[PDB]
Amino acid sequence: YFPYDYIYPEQFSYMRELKRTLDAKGHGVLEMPSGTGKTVSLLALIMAYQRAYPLEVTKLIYCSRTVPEIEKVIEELRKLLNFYEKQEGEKLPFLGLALSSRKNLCIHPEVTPLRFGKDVDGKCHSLTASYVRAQYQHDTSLPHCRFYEEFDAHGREVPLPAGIYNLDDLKALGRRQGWCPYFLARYSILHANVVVYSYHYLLDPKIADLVSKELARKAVVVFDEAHNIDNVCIDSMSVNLTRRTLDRCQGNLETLQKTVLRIKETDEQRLRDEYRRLVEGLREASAARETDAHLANPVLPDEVLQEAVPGSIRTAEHFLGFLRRLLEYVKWRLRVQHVVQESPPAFLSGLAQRVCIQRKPLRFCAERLRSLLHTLEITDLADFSPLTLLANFATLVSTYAKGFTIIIEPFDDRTPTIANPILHFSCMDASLAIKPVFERFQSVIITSGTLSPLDIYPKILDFHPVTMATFTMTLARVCLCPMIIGRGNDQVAISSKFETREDIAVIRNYGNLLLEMSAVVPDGIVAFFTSYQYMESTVASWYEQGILENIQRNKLLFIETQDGAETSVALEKYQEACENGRGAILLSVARGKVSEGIDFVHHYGRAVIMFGVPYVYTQSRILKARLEYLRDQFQIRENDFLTFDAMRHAAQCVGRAIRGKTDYGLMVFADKRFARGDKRGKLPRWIQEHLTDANLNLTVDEGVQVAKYFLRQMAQPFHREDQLGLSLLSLE
Amino acid sequence: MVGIEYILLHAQEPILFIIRKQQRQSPAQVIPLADYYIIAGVIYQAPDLGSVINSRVLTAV
Amino acid sequence: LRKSNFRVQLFEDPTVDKEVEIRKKVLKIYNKREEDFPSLREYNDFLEEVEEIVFNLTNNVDLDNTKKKMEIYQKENKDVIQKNKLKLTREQEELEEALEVERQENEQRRLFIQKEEQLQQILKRKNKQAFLDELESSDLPVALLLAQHKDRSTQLEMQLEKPKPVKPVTFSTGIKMGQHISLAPIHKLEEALYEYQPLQIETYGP
Amino acid sequence: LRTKPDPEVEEQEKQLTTDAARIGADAAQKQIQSLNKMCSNLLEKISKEERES
Ligand code: SF4
Repeated sequence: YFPYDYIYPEQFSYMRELKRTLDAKGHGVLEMPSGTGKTVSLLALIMAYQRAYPLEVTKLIYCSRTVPEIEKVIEELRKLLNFYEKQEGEKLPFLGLALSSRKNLCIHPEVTPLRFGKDVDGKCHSLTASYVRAQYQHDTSLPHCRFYEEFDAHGREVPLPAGIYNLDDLKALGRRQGWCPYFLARYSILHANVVVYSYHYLLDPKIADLVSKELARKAVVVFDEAHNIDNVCIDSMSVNLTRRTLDRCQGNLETLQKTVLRIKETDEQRLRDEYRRLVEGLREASAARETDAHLANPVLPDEVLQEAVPGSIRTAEHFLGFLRRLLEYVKWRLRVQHVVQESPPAFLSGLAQRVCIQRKPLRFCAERLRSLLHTLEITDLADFSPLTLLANFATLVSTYAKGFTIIIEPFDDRTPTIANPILHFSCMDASLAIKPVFERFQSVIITSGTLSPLDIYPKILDFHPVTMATFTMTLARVCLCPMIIGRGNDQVAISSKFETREDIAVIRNYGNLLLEMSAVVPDGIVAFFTSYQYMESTVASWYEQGILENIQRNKLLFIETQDGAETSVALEKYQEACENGRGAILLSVARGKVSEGIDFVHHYGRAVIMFGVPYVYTQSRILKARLEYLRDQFQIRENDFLTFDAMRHAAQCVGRAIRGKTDYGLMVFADKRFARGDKRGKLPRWIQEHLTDANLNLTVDEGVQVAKYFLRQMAQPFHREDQLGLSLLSLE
Repeated sequence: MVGIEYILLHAQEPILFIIRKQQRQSPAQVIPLADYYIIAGVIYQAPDLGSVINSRVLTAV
Repeated sequence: LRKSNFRVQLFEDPTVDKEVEIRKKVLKIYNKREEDFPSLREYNDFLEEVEEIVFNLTNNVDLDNTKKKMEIYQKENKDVIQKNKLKLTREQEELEEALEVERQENEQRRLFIQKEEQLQQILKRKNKQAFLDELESSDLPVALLLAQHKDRSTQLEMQLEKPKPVKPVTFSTGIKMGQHISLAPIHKLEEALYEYQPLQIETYGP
Repeated sequence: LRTKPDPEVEEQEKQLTTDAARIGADAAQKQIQSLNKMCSNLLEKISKEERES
């Protein structure tokens, strides 16, 4: 049951956390210090619950947010697999399925090395179940999808795989025995005992990626770092719509008509046999691997699509419905570009004036979009991809709009002119994204190492039996140095009151507080800016005015790019440029997606400097409806979460460098807003012993010697740090 | 006990005292039936805006 | 052009003549068809009948008098028109009330915000001025601290209170009893004349 | 605020009630239907005769 050595008295602090949340079917919220193996804590009891079957049943789904750390989950549990294996004697059967679908896909050297995921998987599925489903037999057009054919033969066969694999395993096994990740995974979902994949993949309302069978008997799912659920769920149902998309769609309108015109009865009587079968008994014909290729369920919590074949009986008639839609939709676009308008169910009502038959052909469209292409089975998917966007949209507008939100954003965001207007359909109820989750599941446990206010689980608007505060001791001398700055000499203004471009007199001493941090602190630092143009504003005075003149002389600097390609470059450098004779401080952005998937080690990356209040500051009026609805839920929330949204991202970013429990961390706080907000947002285990013991308005020049005093002592021989042997009560 | 409850609606101290007839389905649920107004200690029933007009047009024509 | 037939529409592609003609004719005639078959739809075949003739006109087939002379001759045109009269009176009553409750509530909400602003401000402005006149020329029995602590502790629990006082919506009981407006009923019970029958006669005899 | 009319119209109403007491039910329905059909037929004949120009 892997105590395996001194475990820094925590597994016992989490032992009863399982036994309360699982034996009593507790939903459950865990605080966890960033300095704790996210699974060595959790899975060691979870895999212990896998062996300890209660009445009978113990499922496992797990998810996280980044596919390298997904494999890092897998990585040491293989020894945990091996650990008790020798100890309990023999070895029982196991499976953990890393199912990163859209990522690793085809071994074939022609399909494979085209860069993006979705379009190339469209080439794959167009080849498999659109070319070799339409043109079944053949020699050259059939090509060579041997791995899918191997799966079809293996469907009759019953193998038994080994343990949990990776995305590089099925790749090398593609030339050996594996029949490719997509289907070997379908056969392994049949008897899966543990699934790990992305937090995103489950939470796709666009294509409803139903992972298991809907079996809520004991559906046992585990959650780590589940911080920005809104930024998942609302963005999971967020619908962007380009004018350039529509005109391309306008161009393949009559393009598809030419396919209709050239086909007289060949694909048309193919429809006629089965469109009659659509009327007689309803059954999907694209339910092979095309169910996950097409919009599985845009609006999942519905009863059924009972009266399919909506007010539309023919195909060009159905095509005219989109002519009735799109051409009206640009009429619902182009005039509307003068005023931002937030009217979600009023739009569909005014649409009902314009659309002749509504609310059934709005909801029964995206399949009849697809199915009238399914009798074709011709059009390449990336060509058809901006169209599937559209029949997704009014389908979403058809069903869930009165609780949800329509926003129209034509004006200046990377367009200085009006050259690309856009609108968006957001949802608002991440609850209603996670209510079907909860109804499909048993009672499933969030763990977030950043979540200090427990009051934000009712921002998820849900119920909780178990929600406490995890308190761990530190006989490791001192876990960390949290250091709120508040300079008095250079007069702290670190919140953007006079904003990131309103004055540079604020900015005259962020270099000073950094270079001295650079001068003292060795061994690589990853700091967090607010945004890319903020970052662009950050270094804007830094070149022309004299700033780097000692900064490059002390360590070096790793610019992270708006483009993720060049952003991954310095990364290749930073893991190297620290581990050689160079400190090489990396420079980065909190809210940007450079802040996940890393888990910095004492090897490289052991200090973080705050820069400003880490709040949104960018997207207009996505607030107000989201604001007023929680004001329709709890009514004093303007002040409230608009603190915590910064805070939930802060230690999400900031509290990352410390792992194990001796790994160090210098998480200083250059901030103007600290009085309650930083204190509310910091962990109750972390405000208590460490944050502002007697160090609040710590001018950097004074705070210089703090880290000096910190490290020099803390780099002395560590004879023993909270050594546990046998069980001696202690009772916390 | 919710039901037929004649209740005073508006009152002028010397003479005017209007009474309303309500039929309650439940507490906080009121259905107005009719209005009887007392002028100078003389009780009349409030005429409907429309029965009065019908009779009036009939006599004139 | 018959009588200078021109029709302005503000969009990127109004050039689709087939589509503009389709929209006008289909909306007028086929909304009466929606109040003929989809009104009492058997299943999907009733809106499928409408769609058959919708397509049968958009192609400039000129088989329309064949259907115009059987258009309303089998059923009642007044029964058609009255449902058009029903739905239009329904929807205009429906849309205006939807427009009003979104006009009333948020304006009532922001005024409730506005008065709570006015609540917290002058409270703070006055209770510290009362505290000022209370801090001086006062008895303060035990020490100069007493009721000036007493007042320094009573005024924080007040912040919560008086929310109801800020908004009173004029008057709806004395001023005028015509503020009811939002009326409702639809009550049922169906329970009467129970156990009137008196025949419980039992026997094992003549 | 009065509604009750004068004795003249009230007397006319009592005469109307005696008239209601005569022909009634089946007879009344037959009379109404006959009057409507005959009036419609007369109006139709008049309109057709006018249609000449
Ligand atoms: S099925 Fe397996 S092999 Fe065939 S395309 Fe998709 S990956 Fe490439």
